[PDB]
Amino acid sequence: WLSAASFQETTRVLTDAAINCRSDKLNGLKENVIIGKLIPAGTGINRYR
Amino acid sequence: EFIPRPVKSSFREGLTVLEYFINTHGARKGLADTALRTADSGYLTRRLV
Amino acid sequence: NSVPGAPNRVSFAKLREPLEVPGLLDVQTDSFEWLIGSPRWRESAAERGDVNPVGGLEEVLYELSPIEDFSGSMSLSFSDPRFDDVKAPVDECKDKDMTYAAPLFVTAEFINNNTGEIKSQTVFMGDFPMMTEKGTFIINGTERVVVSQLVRSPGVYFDETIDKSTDKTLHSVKVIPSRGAWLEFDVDKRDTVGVRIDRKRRQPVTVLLKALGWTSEQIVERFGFSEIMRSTLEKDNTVGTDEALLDIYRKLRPGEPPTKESAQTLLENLFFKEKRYDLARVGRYKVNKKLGLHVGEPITSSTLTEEDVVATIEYLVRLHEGQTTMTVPGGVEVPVETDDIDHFGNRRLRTVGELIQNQIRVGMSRMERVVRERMTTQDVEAITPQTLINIRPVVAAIKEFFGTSQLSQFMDQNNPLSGLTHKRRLSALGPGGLSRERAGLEVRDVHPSHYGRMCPIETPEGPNIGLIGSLSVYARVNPFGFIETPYRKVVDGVVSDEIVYLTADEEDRHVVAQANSPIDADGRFVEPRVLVRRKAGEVEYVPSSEVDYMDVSPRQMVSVATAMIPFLEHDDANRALMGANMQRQAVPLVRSEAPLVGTGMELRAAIDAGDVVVAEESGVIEEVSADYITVMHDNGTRRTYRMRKFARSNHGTCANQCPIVDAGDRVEAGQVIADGPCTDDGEMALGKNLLVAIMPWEGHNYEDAIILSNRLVEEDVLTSIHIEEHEIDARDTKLGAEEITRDIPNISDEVLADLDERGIVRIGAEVRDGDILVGKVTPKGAREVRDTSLKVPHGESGKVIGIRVFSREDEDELPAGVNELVRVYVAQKRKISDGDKLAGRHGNKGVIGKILPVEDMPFLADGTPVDIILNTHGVPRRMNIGQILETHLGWCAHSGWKVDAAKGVPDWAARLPDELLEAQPNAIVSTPVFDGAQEAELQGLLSCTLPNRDGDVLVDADGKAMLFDGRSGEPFPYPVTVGYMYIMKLHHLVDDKIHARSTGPYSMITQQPLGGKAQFGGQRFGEMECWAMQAYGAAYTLQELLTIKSDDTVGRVKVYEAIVKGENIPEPGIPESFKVLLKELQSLCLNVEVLSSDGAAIELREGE
Amino acid sequence: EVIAEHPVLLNRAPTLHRLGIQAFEPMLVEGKAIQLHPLVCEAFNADFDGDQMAVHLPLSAEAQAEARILMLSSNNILSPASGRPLAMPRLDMVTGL
Amino acid sequence: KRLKVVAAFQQSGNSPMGMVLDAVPVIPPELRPMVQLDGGRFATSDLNDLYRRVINRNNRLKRLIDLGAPEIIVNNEKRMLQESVDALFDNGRRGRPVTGPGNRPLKSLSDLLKGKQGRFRQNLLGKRVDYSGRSVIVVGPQLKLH
Amino acid sequence: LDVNFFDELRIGLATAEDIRQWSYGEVKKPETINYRTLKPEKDGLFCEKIFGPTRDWECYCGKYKRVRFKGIICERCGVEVTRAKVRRERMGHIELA
Amino acid sequence: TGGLPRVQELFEARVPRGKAPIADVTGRVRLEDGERFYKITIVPDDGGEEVVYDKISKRQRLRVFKHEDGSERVLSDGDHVEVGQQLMEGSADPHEVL
DNA sequence: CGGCAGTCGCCGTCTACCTCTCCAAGAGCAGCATGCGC
DNA sequence: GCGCATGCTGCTCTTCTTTGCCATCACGGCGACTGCCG
RNA sequence: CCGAAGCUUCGGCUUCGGCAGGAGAGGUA
Ligand SMILES: [Mg+2]
Ligand SMILES: [Zn+2]
Repeated sequence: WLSAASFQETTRVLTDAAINCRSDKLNGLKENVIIGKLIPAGTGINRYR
Repeated sequence: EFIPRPVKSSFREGLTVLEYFINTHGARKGLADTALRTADSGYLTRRLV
Repeated sequence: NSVPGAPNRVSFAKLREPLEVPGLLDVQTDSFEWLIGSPRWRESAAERGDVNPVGGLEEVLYELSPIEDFSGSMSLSFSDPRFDDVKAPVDECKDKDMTYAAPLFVTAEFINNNTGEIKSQTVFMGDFPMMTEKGTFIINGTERVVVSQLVRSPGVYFDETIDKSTDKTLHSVKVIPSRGAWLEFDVDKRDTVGVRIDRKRRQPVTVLLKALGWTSEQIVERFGFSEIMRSTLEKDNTVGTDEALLDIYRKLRPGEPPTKESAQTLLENLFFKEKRYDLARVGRYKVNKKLGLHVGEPITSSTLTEEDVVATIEYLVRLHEGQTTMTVPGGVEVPVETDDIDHFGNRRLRTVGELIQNQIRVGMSRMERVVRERMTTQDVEAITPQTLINIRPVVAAIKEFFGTSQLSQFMDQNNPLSGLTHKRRLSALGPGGLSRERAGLEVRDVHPSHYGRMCPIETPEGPNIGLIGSLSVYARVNPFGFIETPYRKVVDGVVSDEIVYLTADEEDRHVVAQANSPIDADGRFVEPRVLVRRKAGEVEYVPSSEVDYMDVSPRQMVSVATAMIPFLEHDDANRALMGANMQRQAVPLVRSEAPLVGTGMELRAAIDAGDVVVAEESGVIEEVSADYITVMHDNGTRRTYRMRKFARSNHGTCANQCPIVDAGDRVEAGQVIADGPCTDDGEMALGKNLLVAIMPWEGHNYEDAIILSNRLVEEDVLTSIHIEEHEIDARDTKLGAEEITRDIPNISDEVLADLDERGIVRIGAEVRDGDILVGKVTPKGAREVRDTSLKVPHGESGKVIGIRVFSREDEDELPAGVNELVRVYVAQKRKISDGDKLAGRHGNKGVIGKILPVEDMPFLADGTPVDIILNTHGVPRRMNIGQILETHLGWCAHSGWKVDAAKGVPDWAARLPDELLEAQPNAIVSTPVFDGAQEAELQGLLSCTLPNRDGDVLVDADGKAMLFDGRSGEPFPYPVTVGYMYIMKLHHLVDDKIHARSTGPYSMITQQPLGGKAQFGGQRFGEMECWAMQAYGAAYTLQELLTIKSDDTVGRVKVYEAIVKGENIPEPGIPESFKVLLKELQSLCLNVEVLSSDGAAIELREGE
Repeated sequence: EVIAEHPVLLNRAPTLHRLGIQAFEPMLVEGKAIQLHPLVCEAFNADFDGDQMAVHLPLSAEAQAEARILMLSSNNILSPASGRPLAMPRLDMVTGL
Repeated sequence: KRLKVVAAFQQSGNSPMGMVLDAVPVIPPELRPMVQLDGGRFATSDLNDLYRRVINRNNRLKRLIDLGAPEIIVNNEKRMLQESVDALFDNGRRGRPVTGPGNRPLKSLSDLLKGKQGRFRQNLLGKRVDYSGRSVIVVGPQLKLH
Repeated sequence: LDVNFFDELRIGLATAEDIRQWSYGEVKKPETINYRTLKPEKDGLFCEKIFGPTRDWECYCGKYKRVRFKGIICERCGVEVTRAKVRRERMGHIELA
Repeated sequence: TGGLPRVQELFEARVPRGKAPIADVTGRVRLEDGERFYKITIVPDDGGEEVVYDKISKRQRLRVFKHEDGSERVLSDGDHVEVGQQLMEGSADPHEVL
């Protein structure tokens, strides 16, 4: 819901997520940018870090 | 559409009043598209990313 | 010419002019003259069509009254507006931050029908802002301009659309009112005519005819031929007027039972009323001109009638048929066709008078509602006109219009041309027009009806392209709001000299010839066939025997700024657009000089702007100094004119006036007495003449850059003064009150030498960035005072040229609470440097790339360096070849020429005048915009120019010269183009655009850096800039850019300490904006939590 | 010697692709304008009639290493969408050659 | 269409009774600041008025209920309180917007999350930064590619 | 806090019990701020008791004004003696009738 | 600016305005030229069922396709086709071709 | 019951930067302070 | 000399939506829905 | 966080003083 709420239609996605009790695993570029972590690409992946 | 009457004078000899007036319909279209098509282009980019 | 004292500028024109351009500011002043009701407009209206000299305020005051109550026992009326004298002059209003206004009084009478007595007395209705002699308003000390608005006219508008399935042509009418309902008849795809009263589904139209009072007999008589009308009739089955009435009330009254009297009250309180529908005079006219009803009769009675409805339906069904002519019983024959909604015969102009009258009407209506409601709660025999009238709504409406409004705009005073152009602008936006998003692509096009009324070239370049335009030089406005343009009447194939003004709706029934048409000595056309303009803007080549009208001049279709570009017909439209837009951004320079090549419009564009001083009468000059001129008239009266020395304009430039007369001259009325900001001997001069070469040079002029010489810096050729203003206050705080004094405890005596024994700097002190201008200590009622001293904002300097202190102890109008307001001024002489923007009149534009020593510059055979170098790669691909012709003509004018006529005039000089066959060095010429110098004439003049001091001709017959190389010494292998060109300095200087920041102020909610250059802000790292970082693969740069440089509150300080101490940068934490987002989501009753790998939600609040 | 071998990042808006951000090595000049190499104007799409650009400063060791290795202008010559060279002679250089 | 909603309230461990409110949260004060307008007064906060409206209506309802009022008046007050809360959470969705000074519609709690000028696309995906500058670019032909 | 320990982000509907849980007190008076004393009102929308002290290590009265008395609740005012940054993270609630 | 709309109607996949019926089976074709609407019926040469493509507007020019012999000509009643063959001129539906 | 077609509401419409002005007030409810009358 | 009346002045809200005011708002895509006809 | 003033053993300690939101218009690439 974090990646879809910042694209379009915030109210609808937030309402559906609230009803369904969804969980976000924070495993994308946008979510890691939003919360302030290293993106999983380039030099931020486990082999190079 | 194309106006039947052509512009037979070059810019080295100078257009007349009527030719200059009918020539202004194609320099405004390009300038409105420069400031309107870029909206669709931006939207497309953002949706593709 | 036509000006008493003017420079002798010889002209290349071959055509004569039968008309002179009108006053260039009469579009602003005429409307206010009509609104005020002054005798000047009364006489002008008495000149032609003297029927109803009704002012602007008088018609509102007469439409309002009488005001009656529900019982019908008393009434109130108004009459006789009149104005007093203006309280304070213009300069006082601009100085003390006041408004330029005059009180307004009206007379009101109160009649009591029960008794019969009358009580009348004079009431006061507030101060009315007034317009100065230049067409501007001074509101709270700032100059303002009200801009005219382009709106649709109130009338009938038939259209036509096709379907997608059957693809048949369905029509749709639309009676648009001025303020009221919205009838909208239409036809459909089957065969049913339907009305949609007040936007509510649909219905049959026979029900509406029945509801008006029509029956089967009359209906089926008026609607014969039309099979659609028969089908429409036989479907409703409404057996009686009652049926129709009840149905109307049923549909238009939801959640209510349909009544009979209420239906006959609705369909009476909707259209045929007087306070619920009001087709104004434009409406009545434009409805009586299409349908063709009552001609000859006036335009009184402005409410709809059954007649119009009927004629409308007639029109619609006959257009569905095909009948190309229609006659309504009792009228004229009118053609039947569809109409365009963007024709300048349907679009009208709402000037300043009709923009102020609307607000006055709104305030009047509010006051009328208040008095009507209060007339029934007071006791009789104690009711007087002064106790029934409230002034507050009217003054509130006036001050809301003249302040926070989209059409009363801040005036731009970069130079006289921009100020003149601002007052001639037609804007299509505003409260009643369009929107930047709703407007499409068909309202931003050059309609064929703009010829002579709007300029097709001068328009903005951004999102307002086509929504803002400029009026043409010869255009003028109807008493209704329709723009006119002049023509010359022709009879029997000979052009006369009688001028008739025609609107765009009347010139489509005549054949109009072209200005550039060969005319013999008697006035007969030479060419067998002429180029004309037919009905629908169709250009054709008809044999010359049908012409009915003719143009007045070739420059009839251009505005006042486009008519100042020489060789305009050789330029593309886009480049002329940029040249016209960039002529309004030039800055005034310390010394001015007139163009070598001009157009002739520059003389009357400076007198009409109003930034010069002209003499109002004839006399001899008595005394001349640097700041006043005294003129003794012939009768005996003496008049003295003062000057504005080093005044600050709206944009920070300098406005300086200088006298150009001697101590014994004879002066004629209208002669220019003093110069102005951008004026040279009475004519506008925005730039300087420089010697040019067109060639590449080592890549320093790569991609639109410019190379300058050092002689332009050592001789102050391009230098401008800029003045800036600052201010401080002394508003009594809670404990005690602030008091400006030299005593600033916490500061020493070093940074106190300037401040005199009062606390203010001394006129003449040079300030830097950090200097204290005026020092103030806010106390507590010492060891409680603060350091609150006015300082010079970062990156600003210059000498203090003046102060202005206002105090209430000497009796002055200061905002309550404040006790001291000082205003300091600082001026800085700015030179030219790298990064500054230059321009020409043809679209040339670039920033200065390099400034070279005078010994490093290419030089002619006699050792003359060139002043500017331009690249040759940008000319051919942009189609602005007027600049090369301008350089050729400028060289010819500078050097001077002489044509030999020993064996008669040469063949190429047959059509030249007799005064252009010889010229002196440093001559001034003029080439009009569409009738000027041909190219055979230029080619012949380039081989006649005079030599220099030594008998040498530097530029050969092609306009090319051989230059030497100033760095290596060898001559360049090929000849290069040399000449003179007119270069202006634009108001985009690099000293106002440089910015940098390490740390500074931060925001409050989301602790990110502030924004803007005045607040020492940071630069946005937007969304598109993150995609590039993620595509590069840089995972650490992005994290550092987003956490420890923007939001990580605890990491910012540790990062700064680590950098200063030389240690390693720490690991980023968590941004604060995320926590703000979480509290935002939690405030909408959403249970959002941050979990760990095994549940057990983290607190996420620190504190430990 | 403070600004010796310390790269900076230059950006011009709009940033339509990757090459809208590049890392250079600063030099001190006299004036108030930034000097740009003639061969990066194709990637930046920047003429010289009034454009403006922004500067950013890397701080840590990882950011400096990324700027010096991944983003240097002399390492990004080929276009990433078609493989054609972008830093090529054009306009005046083509006529001279 | 209905099963998508009826099954969400069954598969998880939530309840359908969270759609009816009995207490309303209040945002922390430092997220809706009120500051002086240049030594004068305070000029609106766009969020401290919708709270005042809710509190006023709730107080009037409490006083009227604990007095023995007739049913019609209590129903009117309850409807008005419902409308005020609806305007607090989403202004303009139903009926007409609640305006302030100058006929300018007020901005609700859900207007700080939506649009291109909301929190998500203007504060979380792009920010303002330190150590940055700006100027006009000019051509230098003596430089190298780096 | 460490960002390297987050693993999930759960959202869901909130009940009245949760709303009464998060809150530190209930607001009753529509008052906003005291114009004369320039101090927050009582039981208003800016009250110091519900939300937190306006100044560092201070309270409504003047019994505690130092940094060594933190953690003690004022017995005549009710205001905690702690930092003023707690006004960005403490909420309240309104009890509907 | 005339190309962009089709790059949208392609990516953001909708049903193309100017649709063109495609063939499902394989064999000869029919064509019931009426007034403004052909009705191509197709003749499955495998022995199945003729799919009566109805309301095939007359405006659309018939697909100029190389017929089985080799005649690059419009789809004429009596022309063998196969699975996928476009029957009219225009952009095919990305959801039918799947 | 069963199709059915108009209709009505909600979603979206490129990035970065600069300059200026303007942002509820009168009515009403007490709370006295001094002048005037008996 | 005391009581009553009327004007400076603190002092804290208050600002709707009928039979009124108000005037409108592009253009395309999508999905429910809802009265309406059979 | 910055400034002023004291003790200062040179790590630092103490007193006082201090803030930044919206709407509209025009413009450059
Ligand atoms: Mg450019
Ligand atoms: Zn206390």
